[PDB]
Amino acid sequence: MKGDKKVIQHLNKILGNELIAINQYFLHSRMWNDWGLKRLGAHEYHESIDEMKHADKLIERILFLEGAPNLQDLGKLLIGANTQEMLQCDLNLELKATKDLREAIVHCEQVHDYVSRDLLKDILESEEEHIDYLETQLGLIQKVGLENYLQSHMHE
Amino acid sequence: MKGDKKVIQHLNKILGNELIAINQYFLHSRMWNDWGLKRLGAHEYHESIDEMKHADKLIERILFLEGAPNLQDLGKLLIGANTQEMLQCDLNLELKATKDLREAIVHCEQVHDYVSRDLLKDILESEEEHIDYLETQLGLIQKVGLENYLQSHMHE
Amino acid sequence: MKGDKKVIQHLNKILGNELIAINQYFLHSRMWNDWGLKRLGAHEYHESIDEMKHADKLIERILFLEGAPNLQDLGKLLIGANTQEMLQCDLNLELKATKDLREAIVHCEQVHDYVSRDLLKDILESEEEHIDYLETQLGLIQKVGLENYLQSHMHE
Amino acid sequence: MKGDKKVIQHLNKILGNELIAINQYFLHSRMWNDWGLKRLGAHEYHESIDEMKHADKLIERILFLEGAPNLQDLGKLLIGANTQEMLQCDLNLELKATKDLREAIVHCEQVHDYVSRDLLKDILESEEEHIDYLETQLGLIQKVGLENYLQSHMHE
Amino acid sequence: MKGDKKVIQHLNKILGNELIAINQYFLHSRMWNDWGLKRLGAHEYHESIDEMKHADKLIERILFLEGAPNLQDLGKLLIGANTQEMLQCDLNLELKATKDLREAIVHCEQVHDYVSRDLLKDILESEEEHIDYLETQLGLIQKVGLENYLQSHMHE
Amino acid sequence: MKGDKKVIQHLNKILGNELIAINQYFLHSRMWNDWGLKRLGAHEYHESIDEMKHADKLIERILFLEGAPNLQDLGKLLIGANTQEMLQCDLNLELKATKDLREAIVHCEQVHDYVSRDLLKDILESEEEHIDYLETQLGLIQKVGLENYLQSHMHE
Amino acid sequence: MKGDKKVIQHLNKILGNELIAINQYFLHSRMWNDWGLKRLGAHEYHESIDEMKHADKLIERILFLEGAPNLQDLGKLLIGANTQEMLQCDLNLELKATKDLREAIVHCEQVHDYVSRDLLKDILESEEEHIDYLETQLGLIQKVGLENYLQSHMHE
Ligand code: HEM
Ligand code: HEM
Ligand code: HEM
Ligand code: HEM
Ligand SMILES: [K+]
Ligand SMILES: [K+]
Ligand code: NA
Ligand code: NA
Ligand code: NA
Ligand code: NA
Ligand code: NA
Ligand code: NA
Ligand code: NA
Repeated sequence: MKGDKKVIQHLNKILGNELIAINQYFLHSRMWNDWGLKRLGAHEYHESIDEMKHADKLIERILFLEGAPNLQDLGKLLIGANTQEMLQCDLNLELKATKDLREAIVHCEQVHDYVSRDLLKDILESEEEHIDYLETQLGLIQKVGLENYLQSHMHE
Repeated sequence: MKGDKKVIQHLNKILGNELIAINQYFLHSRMWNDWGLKRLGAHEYHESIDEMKHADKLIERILFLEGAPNLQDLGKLLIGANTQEMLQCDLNLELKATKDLREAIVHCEQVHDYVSRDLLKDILESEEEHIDYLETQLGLIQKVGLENYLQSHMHE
Repeated sequence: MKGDKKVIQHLNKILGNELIAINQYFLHSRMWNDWGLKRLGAHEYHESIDEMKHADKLIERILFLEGAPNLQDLGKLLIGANTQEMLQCDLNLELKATKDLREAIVHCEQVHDYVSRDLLKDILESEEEHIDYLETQLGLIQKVGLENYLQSHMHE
Repeated sequence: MKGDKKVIQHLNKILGNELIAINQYFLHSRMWNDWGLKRLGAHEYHESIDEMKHADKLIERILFLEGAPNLQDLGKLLIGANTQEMLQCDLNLELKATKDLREAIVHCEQVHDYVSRDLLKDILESEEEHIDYLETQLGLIQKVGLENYLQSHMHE
Repeated sequence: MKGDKKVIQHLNKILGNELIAINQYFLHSRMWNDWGLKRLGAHEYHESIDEMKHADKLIERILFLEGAPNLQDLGKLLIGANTQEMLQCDLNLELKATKDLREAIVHCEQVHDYVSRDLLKDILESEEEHIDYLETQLGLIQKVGLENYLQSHMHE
Repeated sequence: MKGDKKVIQHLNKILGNELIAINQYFLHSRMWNDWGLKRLGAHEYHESIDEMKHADKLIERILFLEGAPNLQDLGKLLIGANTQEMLQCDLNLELKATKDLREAIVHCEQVHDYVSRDLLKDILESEEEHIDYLETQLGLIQKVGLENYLQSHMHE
Repeated sequence: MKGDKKVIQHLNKILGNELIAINQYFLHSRMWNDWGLKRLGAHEYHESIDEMKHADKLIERILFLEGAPNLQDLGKLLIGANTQEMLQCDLNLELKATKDLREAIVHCEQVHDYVSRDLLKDILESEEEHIDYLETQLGLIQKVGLENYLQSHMHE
């Protein structure tokens, strides 16, 4: 079904953001596992998987709309060097992702692509849940102290 | 455990090949599903998942060896425009992948990294199984005709 | 129990025929599997196993009759280059096998070895069932066309 | 996938050794059953089946590598006349088999056919287990005496 | 259904042989049990039962053919004094039984009593299996020695 | 089966290393249990058991190769006085063990003892997994602090 | 709990005896398995495991009493060259072990370490049961003959 050209551009932009997140979260996950912080590693693995599922839905929508999904252009991964940096890197990425999602939804509404809007709203809900998680973890580091926070994430 | 610098370079090169294949196969899978060739779509999805699992093991090994996994540099995806081209694109990618795997195993043997060698041999066995599948499909197109071959891949 | 010398010769001849067929059908099976014609590969494997079972019973009977089973002399395998040739090669072998089975039964009847006759009759029934299968496949190639026939034998 | 010509020659040589062993062990099995030494008959049957399984894997690998499996040439079966001779005949065959397996592995390593090497290594491990069994039986004949050894192999 | 007079005579001759065997095997069974060779006793009991079942089928066939089954004339039991002689007595009886069975089958074929032939062929197969057992036991006495052979038949 | 003298010497050296580790890990396990650090005690017990299983396989291989397993020579146990020292003692032992394993594999490859090589490679994988565990624990002591690290290992 | 220094010395002496027995019995077990005497191999394996359990309890008691368990000073293994010698080696080791256990119990009683006495009494009961097993085996070799004794220990 012939989609709106700018909608497809927006969908490819969100897809690009999800592709960055998949790799960033997968690497952070395996870094945490390497360090023995297995609870963080497992949670971050599930965040990566959730981004993979969003990327799948975007690819499927783009193809239905007769566009070309762009899996070639990978933007900058924000890789941290320690737990605090990794959480903040994920939060920085998520804040950029939600800004782009909001702009995409505006355009979908303008051209009456209500189904693409609905898909993007669902993704935005998931990304805001991730922001909640990240903000909460950074707050816990301050409340319980870093050593305790890391201790609480050694075991699954 | 401090690994050999060139082994880590080889492991990152294999990882880069797996990252290309993940995206290439995932996109091909969703293209075939879009076209209603659901048996091809499902098989290619499983091929993509298999490459994800190999990428995971490479990342884990690189981190154990105190190297930095490179998920940032994504090489050229070989995306075809019809079934015949897509299968050949996958085969071309796989033949490059096995070349690099053999060169990596040579070096692991030379520096006595026998555990990395074993991991790479297991990946190589999977990639050769993929080559067998691809060669077989291209042969079947010749034996049964393209229209019958596609028909046989409509339903799961 | 001391058997008739010419009976034992006949049983060793039939055994020789079964040993050809085991290997011919096993190789044809694995050729079909290599080509992705898995329904033909599976059926042909079961034909090979059935011949293995006949060979076992012949070996056991020869030994009971105090003869020496000959598993050393392997006659000519008739290996085809494509599906049509392979089926016809199997049929040519089977027609020779049934000729020899009938001559063996004649001699068993003449010297009153009724138990060996019964064993050979059961083998003959199986070989005639295989001829039926082979004639039917060759006829189906004519009726549905080669490409359709092969397509129908891709999936098990 | 086009294999190395000498690798394929080596694989066909190992296949030829497996085909001898299939027939030698099957006949030895049925001889032991004929004599009422059913525990030896059963064990030797399982040795024959194991060689059949190796032969299958070799045939499959040769076909993948675009070679022609040779099931036509059958080398010399070493058939004993009593239990001690039959066990030594099996051992003699196995020692030749392991020599050829090592030479095939050397060549596979030299041309970087690491998957064929791994297959041959697995077969070699099975053959060394068979050697262990055979040496152990011959040793038990010495330790418990021939009559006791045979008595212990009457019943399954 | 009025049968052929000579067929009925042959069936009564075979029945007479089965009646000798029932009693000879039953007595041997109970002699072996009395001596504490319970494995021989149980096997010989099952041989006696098998002859009882053959006698039943012969009686049934004779009555159908409107003949008079002869259960009155019992021929000479071959009773041994020790295990070796008892086995040889059974073998001697079985070799007479198979000679008579072959002669009966010849006549059934001549007069086209194909159902009686088939019954007799099934009995003949059973009697040859018994010959196999007996020859095997006598061979095992030679291979493992009498004392070990008897030891192996103390316990069921 | 007559093995290579230097292979057997290497296998006995690896065996000697495993015998040190059994006792060192078992004592460290029971020291941690005595101190109430039951999670460390249990994990270290399982490390000891894993070394026992490796020692068993080496003994079995040496005997198969007609060598004399050396369980008499016990090298120096590295026993620590506190958790930090005990982990470093285990790591020091493991790094010696992997050096010896690589040297043994080199020699096995040179003389074509591919089955002994494969055994040693499997042991090497296990020992590298143990190095990963140890390096990770030492890293966690730095990241969460010694008191938290010990607290986290009080309860199973 | 501060234990008596001489008690701790006695406990380390008993521990040293158990450590010899662990290794002696494990090696004898694997020697019997290599020779095909699998019933002896299994039984001796269980004897080795039982000694491992006693060693564990001694280590635990030493640590509770604030002593240093000595797993370093391995005494002389008594390794036989055949079944008869191996059994007598085990018996010689056990007779030394019970002598030392009795001397340790005397001292525990004298200083009122009744819990250590009870542990040693339980170990002594186990060691006397092993003596019973060993004396019985040596007696059976005399009563049934060596070849029969070994035959009875081929199969588990
Ligand atoms: C285009 C990028 C990717 C896409 C679209 C994608 C898609 C998916 C999907 C749909 C699943 C199944 C999720 C579920 O329903 O449970 C999955 C699983 C998985 N992915 Fe990805 N993925 C991508 C990249 C990656 C990468 C780069 C890695 C690792 C470096 C990875 C690792 C995994 C793993 C380990 C699994 C679980 C596989 C299993 O054990 O079943 N993925 N992926
Ligand atoms: C090219 C030579 C042969 C090949 C490749 C071959 C292969 C096989 C295979 C793959 C199986 C199934 C094994 C399993 O996974 O359970 C099998 C079974 C068997 N084979 Fe063979 N075989 C060969 C020759 C023979 C010969 C020469 C005999 C006897 C004279 C024989 C007797 C049997 C029997 C009795 C079975 C068990 C069948 C059943 O009851 O299901 N085979 N063979
Ligand atoms: C010395 C003479 C015989 C003895 C001692 C004998 C003994 C036995 C015994 C102990 C049984 C098992 C009964 C049970 O516990 O259920 C049996 C079964 C049987 N007997 Fe006899 N028998 C003799 C003669 C015969 C004869 C002469 C015939 C037929 C003409 C015969 C036909 C049968 C049949 C048909 C069975 C059942 C077998 C089955 O289907 O399991 N018996 N006999
Ligand atoms: C200080 C010396 C040793 C101690 C304290 C020790 C302790 C133990 C313990 C407590 C068990 C578990 C027993 C149970 O409850 O089932 C065990 C199992 C075992 N031990 Fe030892 N052991 C020692 C030395 C050895 C040696 C030297 C070997 C072989 C060379 C060995 C081989 C084994 C094996 C194979 C198992 C069974 C493991 C399994 O499959 O679960 N042990 N040991
Ligand atoms: K805490
Ligand atoms: K005996
Ligand atoms: Na479509
Ligand atoms: Na193919
Ligand atoms: Na042995
Ligand atoms: Na009696
Ligand atoms: Na026989
Ligand atoms: Na304490
Ligand atoms: Na680490």
